[PDB]
Amino acid sequence: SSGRIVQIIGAVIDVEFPRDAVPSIYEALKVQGVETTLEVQQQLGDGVVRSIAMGSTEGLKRGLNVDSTGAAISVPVGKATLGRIMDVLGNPIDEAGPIGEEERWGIHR
Amino acid sequence: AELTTLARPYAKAAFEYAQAHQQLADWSAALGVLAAVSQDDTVRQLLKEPQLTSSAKAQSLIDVCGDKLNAPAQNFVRTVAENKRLELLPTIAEMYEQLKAEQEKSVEVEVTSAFTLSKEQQDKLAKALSARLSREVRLHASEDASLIGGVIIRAGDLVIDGSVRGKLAKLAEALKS
Amino acid sequence: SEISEIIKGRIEKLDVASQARNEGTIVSVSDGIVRIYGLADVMYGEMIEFPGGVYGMALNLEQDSVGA
Repeated sequence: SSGRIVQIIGAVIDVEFPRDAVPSIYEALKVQGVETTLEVQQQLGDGVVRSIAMGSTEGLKRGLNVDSTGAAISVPVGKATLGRIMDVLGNPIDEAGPIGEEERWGIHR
Repeated sequence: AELTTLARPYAKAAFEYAQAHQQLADWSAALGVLAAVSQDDTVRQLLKEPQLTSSAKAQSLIDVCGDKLNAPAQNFVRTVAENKRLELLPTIAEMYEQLKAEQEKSVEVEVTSAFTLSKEQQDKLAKALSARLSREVRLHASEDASLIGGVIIRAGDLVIDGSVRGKLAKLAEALKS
Repeated sequence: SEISEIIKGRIEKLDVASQARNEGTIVSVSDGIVRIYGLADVMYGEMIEFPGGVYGMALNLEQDSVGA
């Protein structure tokens, strides 16, 4: 189930979720209608989680809906990554199109 | 912070609404019942559980009070619960009565005496206090064998001591010097 | 008092869940610190057992919660 943004101070964003659907530590969340990803850093209690944005906060507002992805930030791995330029989330930042990935791995281990 | 510093906005908001709608009596009963109910040992425990949401704490407290809360008083309990201040209810009721007492021009007075004082003497004391306080005084007489005679009056921070115990202390302080 | 028999009668129907003195519930999790509600009988320096075989130690016995 989805949560809602309740507070924004600098790069740190607080999101409130139903008490039976609170996301795990380091889980990746996606803001609806905006190209921004959040990584959960702490569970504050009362269904609230504190997170850091993986994109610019200029387009964010309080009350925006947030979706839990069920896993940590996952990036493409193996032979397909050679000769390519990528961002923190594993997206190609060169103009050579989508990466021919066959497997994805979580960044926390 | 002092509980009084946190309950002042809520007590003031409830008093202004109750005064503007002529509901001063109704809110004294609503706040009084919420204060009493919020302090019972099973409700005191339910209002501290980590799994209940603010809305469930408010709804539970509203269902227990039932008919002793009008629609405005229910909106007030939901506001106090959403702001996470349900522990202030006893202090909110206490501060609401202070605003109501000063609006009605009345004062509550505590009295302690060596022996039981008769109705004629209570009215004689009340008359004088009402004249200096320029308010309708309401005495609360009580017994204290510690005094050897006289009475001790207290109205807020004002304390008038006419007991012989106080006179014996003044005599001591004047001779010990 | 203000607690009428009706009010007293309604309070007895509340689903107030009893907490054993040796049990608690995790309230918040951050940077290796776990804050717990309950655990009324826990001693300073005692081991706490969590789900999945994880263990912690009680270091802050505060008035409203245990910091482990």
